[PDB]
Amino acid sequence: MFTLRELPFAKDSMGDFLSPVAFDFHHGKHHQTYVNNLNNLIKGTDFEKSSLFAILTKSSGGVFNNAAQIYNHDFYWDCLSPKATALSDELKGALEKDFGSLEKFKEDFIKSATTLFGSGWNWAAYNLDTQKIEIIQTSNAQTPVTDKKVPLLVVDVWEHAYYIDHKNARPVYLEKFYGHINWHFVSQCYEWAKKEGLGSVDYYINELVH
Amino acid sequence: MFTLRELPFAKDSMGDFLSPVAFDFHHGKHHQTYVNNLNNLIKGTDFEKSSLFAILTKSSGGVFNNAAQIYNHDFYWDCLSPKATALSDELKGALEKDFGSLEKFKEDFIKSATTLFGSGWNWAAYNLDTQKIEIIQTSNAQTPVTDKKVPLLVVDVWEHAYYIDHKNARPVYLEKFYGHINWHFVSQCYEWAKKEGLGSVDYYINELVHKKL
Ligand SMILES: [Fe+3]
Ligand SMILES: [Fe+3]
Repeated sequence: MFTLRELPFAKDSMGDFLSPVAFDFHHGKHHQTYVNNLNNLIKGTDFEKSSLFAILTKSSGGVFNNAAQIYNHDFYWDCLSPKATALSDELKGALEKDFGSLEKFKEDFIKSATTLFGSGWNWAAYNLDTQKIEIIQTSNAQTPVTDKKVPLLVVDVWEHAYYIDHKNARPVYLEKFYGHINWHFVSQCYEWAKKEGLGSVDYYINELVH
Repeated sequence: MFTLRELPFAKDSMGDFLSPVAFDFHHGKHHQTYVNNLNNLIKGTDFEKSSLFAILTKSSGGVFNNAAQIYNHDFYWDCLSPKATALSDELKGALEKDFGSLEKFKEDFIKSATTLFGSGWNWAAYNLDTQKIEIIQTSNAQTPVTDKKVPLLVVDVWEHAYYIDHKNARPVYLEKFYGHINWHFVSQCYEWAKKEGLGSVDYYINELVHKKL
């Protein structure tokens, strides 16, 4: 049984992007609800004492939906920062190699998050076999982790993530999101994806959050 | 070449269920956008001069997403009424038969609409082979029509359909929706589903909603 993580920044620290109320609802209610739903669903089952990483990579159905949503949001929050941070030279190099330039990566990342139809998530994930960074869009609760890929960056595109401050204007929301990307954290994720592979995710969930 | 349908009621007629602003965005922007997207996507293609029913039942990809979303919303708007209207004796009989009672149908319909995960629609559709009314949930833009079934009632559960007035409280939104069901329209759909089958859908789209001028 898990507990909702603390937001890694103050609710009023990103006024050009999300408002305190947006956070109250997204984190305080939606995220909270996924935590409570998982706890209630695993009670008396094979996962009642399993780690989130365990449940995430092994479960399915509702248990998965909730487990994954808890992970996706936790990851999403860490991808955000009040103030801009710099990219590690390795991440920068990797992005320019796999995308041509940082500007092209942005363009590709945003366009992909713009066209994702219905509820979902838009990721930048490290492929272990290809050793390349891919821009992947997943629907509803899915996450690249179940495809053996390591999340480096993600933006929530479920409408509840931006309707309060932006209504239907997802593009504006995306542009504001990009400006607040916690490159420092994206850099960490990359470095460890290369060193521990999918194991870095395990560590993240268990040693960095839950 | 399509144009956004007129809302079948006043934007301020839906009490605490849907507010005028909610309508400005849902109909005025989301629905409007699917119309504009489809028009732009078919320009210069095989579907350029096709009817919505045609495109809806034959296309796929983005063309389908937009085509279906146009239909789904059109249908959704007609399922709403400033005040709940009456059920035809046939529809009532049919619902009691396939669900036990109206109250049980409500219970089942609402529960199915409540658990549908992610974006989607919650329908009550007539099965032509079984001649039974089924409660079906579809994801994103899908609609029973592609499974040869006739929509009788639907509720939009994409979050944009209720976030403005209800935020995350889909259940409250669903309970309010139910109180505004245009049974008169649901009855029409049923009668014609039995008489013209999937053809009633064709007529609905081409003849009474998107009649070119
Ligand atoms: Fe979310
Ligand atoms: Fe809608």
